[PDB]
Amino acid sequence: TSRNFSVGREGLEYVWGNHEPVRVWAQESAPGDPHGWPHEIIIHYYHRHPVYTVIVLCGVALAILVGTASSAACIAKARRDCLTPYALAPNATVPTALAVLCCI
Amino acid sequence: FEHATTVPNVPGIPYKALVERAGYAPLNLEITVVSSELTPSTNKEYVTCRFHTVIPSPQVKCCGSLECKASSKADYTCRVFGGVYPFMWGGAQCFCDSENTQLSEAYVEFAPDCTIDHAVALKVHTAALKVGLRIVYGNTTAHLDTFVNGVTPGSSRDLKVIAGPISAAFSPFDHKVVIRKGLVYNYDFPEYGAMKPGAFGDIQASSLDATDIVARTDIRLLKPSVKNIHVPYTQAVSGYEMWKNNSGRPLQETAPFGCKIEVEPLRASNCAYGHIPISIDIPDAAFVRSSESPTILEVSCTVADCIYSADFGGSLTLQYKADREGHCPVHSHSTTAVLKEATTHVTAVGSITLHFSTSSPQANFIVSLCGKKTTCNAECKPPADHIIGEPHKVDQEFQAAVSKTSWNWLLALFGGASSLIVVGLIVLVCSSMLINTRR
Repeated sequence: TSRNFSVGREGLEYVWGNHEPVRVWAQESAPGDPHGWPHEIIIHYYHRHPVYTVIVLCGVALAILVGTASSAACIAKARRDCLTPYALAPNATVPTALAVLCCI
Repeated sequence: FEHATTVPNVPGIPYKALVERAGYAPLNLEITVVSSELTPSTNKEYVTCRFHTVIPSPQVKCCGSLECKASSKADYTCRVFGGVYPFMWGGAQCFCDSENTQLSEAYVEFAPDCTIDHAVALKVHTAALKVGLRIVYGNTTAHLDTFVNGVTPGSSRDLKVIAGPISAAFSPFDHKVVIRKGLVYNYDFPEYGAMKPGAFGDIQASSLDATDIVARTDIRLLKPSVKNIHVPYTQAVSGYEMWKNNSGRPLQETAPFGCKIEVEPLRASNCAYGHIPISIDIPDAAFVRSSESPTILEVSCTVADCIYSADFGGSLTLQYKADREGHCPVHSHSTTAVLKEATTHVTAVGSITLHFSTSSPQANFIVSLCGKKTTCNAECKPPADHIIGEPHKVDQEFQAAVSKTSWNWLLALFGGASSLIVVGLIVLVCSSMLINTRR
């Protein structure tokens, strides 16, 4: 027959019949490349440590999301501040730099 | 000069350090935990084995009267039966066939084969850890057995060392243990005097030869039925045999941290857990002044194909120019890299190769040669082999186990959000200032 035994970094020890104990330790030989493209890096560090990897990826996602949201809110508030005085007044001879910057 | 460090309690893996005095050449200091012994203090509660149910020969007084007396035997049982009229070989052993009283008697003792086949019940206490250490400093090596408690010192003829306490206390033995032909079990045997039939410890004694044997086997005699002389009884099974059948695996195959349980005395050997804080009073004669050691005028490091594995994966080369021929001690100042060598011969000009084991994706660590440092920078690939037959000699860290490419990507992505928030705040502030100016 055949028996599968998971071996961690701390290691494993097995005795088969009357033979002496045999000890084996697991490597960090995950499939991927820490110094390659991002997909390889995430594959490597997810196979090594799935929970920690998922945590850092979700943290990065939250960071980019809140950064984009804050930037959007700030540009919208700047548009409000620099436009509402002119929208309440006639003949808004606006230098188009502000609008062209903050319309998109 | 006294040097204090915190070694990892892992047998067979050298731990290296470089003790640096104010005005003496740096000295190597390498420590190995050759063996350890986590031994508790045990007291014998009792011994037990299969009981031999000895049945004294019955007696008959068959028109008198007999009363059951009390004895001091183990599980002594006595009864008085009436009309029996026993036959032996002639068909009659009695006169006054009625009122025929007979005394049934039975008790238990230790079986003749119990001097080998027996179990001993012990209660353990706080375990004391003792380590055999090999310490080499400079050129001198010393072996010493020291108690890991923080007070008791180890001494080798000029060298004093004090170790302990262990960072995290641990003991594989529960409060109550049983030993049986060198096999130890963490079984909750009954306390002495509280025998129960059909379970372990049903028969107890202070020793194999002890005459104060006490037992409770639920032996009960029965009234004889057939005419011929005999004594019938029924008794529970041997609790020792039942425990043997349901003993389960011993602690030799169940102790965590992979450590060998040995007997006479009870102990656990070569048992890796925690860290040992060790301070060594290095003798003054060991050190030599820096004026005698060969200072290296310059040196440059280049790392060869490196690999972060348990064994000595990577290799590097120091190209050096010095002023004299000597015996420089080499060290790695990073906690995530350990060299193979400790002292290397050095010439006026040349190059020397050093092997090393690292647990980080990149070799970005400092190497010291006769004190002077060099920043070895390189990248290490993942190991090819999945399993090895050797323990990892370097612990894994968090900030050092992430590759510098991944660090750069994460830093850029986080700095994007940081840049976005700061530009938002500054544009808001400048808009506020401008509207204030033009209000």
